[PDB]
Amino acid sequence: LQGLLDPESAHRLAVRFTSLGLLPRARFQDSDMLEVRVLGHKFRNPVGIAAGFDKHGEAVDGLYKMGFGFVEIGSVTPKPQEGNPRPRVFRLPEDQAVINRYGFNSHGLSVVEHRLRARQQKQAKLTEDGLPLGVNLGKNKTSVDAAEDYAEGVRVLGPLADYLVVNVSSPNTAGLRSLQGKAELRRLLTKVLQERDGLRRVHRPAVLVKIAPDLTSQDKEDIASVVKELGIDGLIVTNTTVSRPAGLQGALRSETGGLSGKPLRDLSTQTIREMYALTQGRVPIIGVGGVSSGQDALEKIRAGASLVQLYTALTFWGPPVVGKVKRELEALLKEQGFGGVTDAIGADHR
Ligand SMILES: Cc1cc2nc3c(=O)[nH]c(=O)nc-3n(C[C@H](O)[C@H](O)[C@H](O)COP(=O)(O)O)c2cc1C
Ligand SMILES: CCOC(=O)c1sc(Nc2ccc(C)c(Cl)c2)nc1-c1ccccc1
Ligand SMILES: O=C(O)c1cc(=O)[nH]c(=O)[nH]1
Repeated sequence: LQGLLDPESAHRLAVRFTSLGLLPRARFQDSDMLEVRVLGHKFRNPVGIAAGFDKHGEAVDGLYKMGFGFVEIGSVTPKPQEGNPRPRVFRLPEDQAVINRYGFNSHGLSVVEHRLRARQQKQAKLTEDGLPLGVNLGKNKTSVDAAEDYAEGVRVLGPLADYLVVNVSSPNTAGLRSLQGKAELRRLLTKVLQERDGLRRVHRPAVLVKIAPDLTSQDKEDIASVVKELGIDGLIVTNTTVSRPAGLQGALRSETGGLSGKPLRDLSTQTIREMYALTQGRVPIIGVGGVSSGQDALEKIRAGASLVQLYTALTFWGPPVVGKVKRELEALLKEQGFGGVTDAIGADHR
C-alpha cells in the first residue's frame, strides 16, 4: 500500500502475502492464442514476472497462481550480501515510475539452491505444463573475478533452472555494466557457456544475457556480434535506465539508481527493435520495461520480443494488471489479424 508503507516495506509485504498464497487465484484462463514455444520450452502465456520482485525464490508458486506464464527469480549472488543502505527504492507516482538502488541484496546461492530443491519436482511438473522458471545471476560487490561469480551461479542454480540469465546490466554495482563491452563480454560468456555445457542434459538450461537500455549503437552491435558468435540462447531487453528522460515530475526523480516503469517503456521497445534486427530475428528476446497493458506488451512483441515481463506496473496497479495485460493482449491480437502471439513476434520488421 503506497499510503501507509514505504516502498521497500510494501515490497516485503507483497512477497510475503504472495508466498503465503493469500491472494485469490486468477480467474482469467489462458487461451491457446497466448501459447509460445521458445528456449526449448512451452510457455502457456508470454507474460512473466521480471527479476527483482522475488530476488530469493520465496514466492515462485504464488506468482504462477497470480497468472504469470513464467517466473524469473534473482538476481542471486554467490555469497549472501545485504546491498545498499536504506532507503534504496523510491516511488514516482506522477510518472508511474520507480527508482531503485538495492545493489544485489541476496540470500546467496546456497540458500536459494536449498529453497528451489525443496520444490524441484513440483517445478518440473509446472515446466512440463508450460510454466517455466528462470534464474537471474548476479555478482558479489567485493568479488575479484566477475566471470567466476557467474560460473559458480551456473553450477549451483543452472541445474534447477529452465533458463539462466547473466545479468550484466544492473546500474547499482560498480563496474558491472562494463561487462557488456565486447572483449569482456566474450570472455565472460565463453566461460559461462562452458560451465553450462558441462551439466547433465536434463539439467541443462538455456542461457540469456540481460542488457541495459543505455547502450551506445556500438555496444549493441558488439553484443549482437558476440551473441551470434557464441550461440547465446537469448536476450533480456532491458534492465532499468540510469538516464532521466525530460518530463519526469516526481519529487524523487534525482535519486541515484535505476529508473523503471512507464518512462522506460519506449526506450526499452526501441532496444528490442534494434537487437531483433542486429540478430536477424534468430535470437529470442524477452521484452521488459514499462509494460502495464496489452498494447504495451504487443508493441514489444511486434518489435521482436517472443516473451515479455513486467515489474513496476505491479507497484501501482497490483495483481489485477496481470489478467488485464493478458486479456488486452488477446483482444488486440484478434483485432490486428494475428492467429496468436507467435505470428506477431517481429511483425513490425515485416
Ligand atoms: C525494485 C527493482 C529491483 C530490481 N532488481 C533486479 C535484479 O535484481 N536483477 C535484474 O536483472 N533486474 C532487476 N530489476 C529490473 C527489472 O527486472 C526490469 O528489468 C525493469 O524494472 C524494467 O521493467 P519494469 O518497467 O516493468 O519494472 C529490478 C527492478 C526493480 C524496480
Ligand atoms: C501500492 C501497492 O504497494 C506497493 O507499493 C507494491 S505492491 C506490489 N505487488 C503486490 C503483490 C501482492 C499484493 C497483494 C499487492 Cl497489493 C501488491 N509490489 C510493490 C512494490 C515492489 C517493489 C518496490 C516497491 C513496491
Ligand atoms: O539489485 C539491484 O539494485 C538491481 C539489479 C538490477 O539488475 N536492476 C536494478 O534495477 N536494480
